[PDB]
Amino acid sequence: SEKEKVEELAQRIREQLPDTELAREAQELADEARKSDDSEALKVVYLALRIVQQLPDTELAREALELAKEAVKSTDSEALKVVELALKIVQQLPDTELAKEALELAKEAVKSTDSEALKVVELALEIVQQLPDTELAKEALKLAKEAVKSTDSEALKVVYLALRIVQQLPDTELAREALELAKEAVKSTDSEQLEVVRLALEIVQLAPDTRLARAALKLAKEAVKSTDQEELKKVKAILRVASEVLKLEEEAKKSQEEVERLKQEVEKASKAGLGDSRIFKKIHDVVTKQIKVILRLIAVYAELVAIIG
Amino acid sequence: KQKEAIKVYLELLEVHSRVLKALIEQIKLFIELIMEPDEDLADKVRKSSEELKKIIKEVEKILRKVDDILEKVKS
Amino acid sequence: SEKEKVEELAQRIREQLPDTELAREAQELADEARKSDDSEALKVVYLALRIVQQLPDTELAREALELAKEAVKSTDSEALKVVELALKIVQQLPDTELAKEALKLAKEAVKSTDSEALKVVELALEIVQQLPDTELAKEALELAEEAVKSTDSEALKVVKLALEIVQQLPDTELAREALELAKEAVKSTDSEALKVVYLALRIVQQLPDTELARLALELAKKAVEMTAQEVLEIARAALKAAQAFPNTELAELMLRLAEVAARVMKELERNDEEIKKDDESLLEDIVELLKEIIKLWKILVEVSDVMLKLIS
Repeated sequence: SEKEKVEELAQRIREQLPDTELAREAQELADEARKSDDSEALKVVYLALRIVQQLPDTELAREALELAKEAVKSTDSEALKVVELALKIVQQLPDTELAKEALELAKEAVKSTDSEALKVVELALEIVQQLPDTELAKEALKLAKEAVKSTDSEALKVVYLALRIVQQLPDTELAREALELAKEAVKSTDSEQLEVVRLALEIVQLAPDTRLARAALKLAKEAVKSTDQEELKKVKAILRVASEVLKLEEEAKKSQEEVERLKQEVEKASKAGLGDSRIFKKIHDVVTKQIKVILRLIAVYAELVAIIG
Repeated sequence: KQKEAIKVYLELLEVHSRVLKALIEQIKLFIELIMEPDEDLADKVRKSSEELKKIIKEVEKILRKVDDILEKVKS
Repeated sequence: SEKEKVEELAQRIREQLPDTELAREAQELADEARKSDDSEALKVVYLALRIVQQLPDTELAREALELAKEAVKSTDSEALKVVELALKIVQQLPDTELAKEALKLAKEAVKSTDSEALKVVELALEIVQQLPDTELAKEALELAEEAVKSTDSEALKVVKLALEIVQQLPDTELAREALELAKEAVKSTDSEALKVVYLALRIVQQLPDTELARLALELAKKAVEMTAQEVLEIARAALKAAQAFPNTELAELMLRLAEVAARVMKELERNDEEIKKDDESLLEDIVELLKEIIKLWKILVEVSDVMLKLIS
């Protein structure tokens, strides 16, 4: 049925403005879509022809047609989804600068062979679509455009994490702080600052709306501002220790749940009589796990001690 | 007999869960103090240390109970 | 000059024992050394031929001739010095097990091209030469043998550091403990144990004649005794903390805390063994475990207080 929709839009466009460049391009794109059996490319071409019918004889429709052709050429499904989201943004927000910026970003994403830039640009487009007429959308689009230009993959991962943090908690101090930090990290040429920002954003995502998250954000900001290398390595170690502490906290909470369940089961087995050796074996297993967690905590304690000195 | 060891192990498990919580709080506060030096943060770290001391006292009570039981058994 | 000495010894050995395998080997070695213009190869061949002249028709002379040939094949100066020291040890302690084991270790070192193994073997030979007819020399020789046999890259460095500690403080409790610890670490198949032992020996060497060195030695020994990887991780973290912050009371408390945690794990293992099988013994082991648990938490409180004082 998608082929039927594409061909119907093609005939409607042919009847709308015949003997034009947009008409010929739309006809050729509809032919190349009819040749295809992939439904995602069919949706790409459908959105392209819908934008053409929406704005005839415009630059945005030409950009949409060219991007749709280049997406049909690509075999990657992520590029197809990115182009779909870009054309859908142009449709949902007509006559907006964000539409043109998103078209350019989608072109730059499709042209790149890297697989992470596709995810980053898709995240930026989802941010633009979910939050129209907001500063966060424009800032995320600009951040993704800057991330595409950088050669380092660490910058791509940092911008991915920043856009993820923005999407998870919109209209929060953490989101705007992460945006500003990612922008200032993309501006800096140093890769150690990218590593620090990545660790700080991971600390934020692991424990959102916590004191550790904002403290790590402030530390990462003041470290980006600083120019001391020893303090930079110290901050890296501190952030790594904080992330390890969050993981160990999750493990310890799991162990506490195990302890509660074991206490309940022990009381039940004492009431029923189902014997004591199996209870002791389960108690030994739980004790082993809990004390191993405690020893990992002590090791992290000593590592922090070594860091501060 | 064995039920006494069972109840002692249960008490130890509960005390160690409280230890886990207090230790996580202490490490978080220490990282916060390293990144930013504050007096009230030091005060709440002292509060965490007081909680840990109370935990130590509870462990000492468990130990004195087990010691009394052992002394009664050896008699 | 040196060629004259070598050729004269060769002709004298020819006159001493004709129609022997040793005579042919000595003449071939002398010819090959005469063709060579290197001074060190000439000195090694001179030592080998002098050993042959000192112990005619003995196994030590045959092994020395073979080792001299293999050293002539090698171009590494360190291997040449190793072979020279091995032959000088054979001359220094004739008819001793130390000399035979030293020849064997010198051959094993020559076989390997790695520089660290050659340095370790040279250090062991210098230990044997410095302390002849001593048990420390025998232990160091066996330790170097075990290190060369091991393929782990960390084992060679650990044994080199142990031998450096032995050379720095000979006939000391710390040197004996370091030898035993390195032996037990090479016996262990775990690499975490090797890293812990390296950290302990580095703490000993970097800060000798201190309580922290003895504490680190005890902790590393007890860690090698345990088969649990978690105890080894705790020991590694504590040793890194002590290395990063030396000459402090807090590092002493940290090593003590690690020792108490290792003892707590030992009591856990004892409780498991008693569970696998009396009520009284189980209660006694529980009492001991609670004692060590209280000590562990007390030391943690003290560490927290000291860190608060350091940060304030």
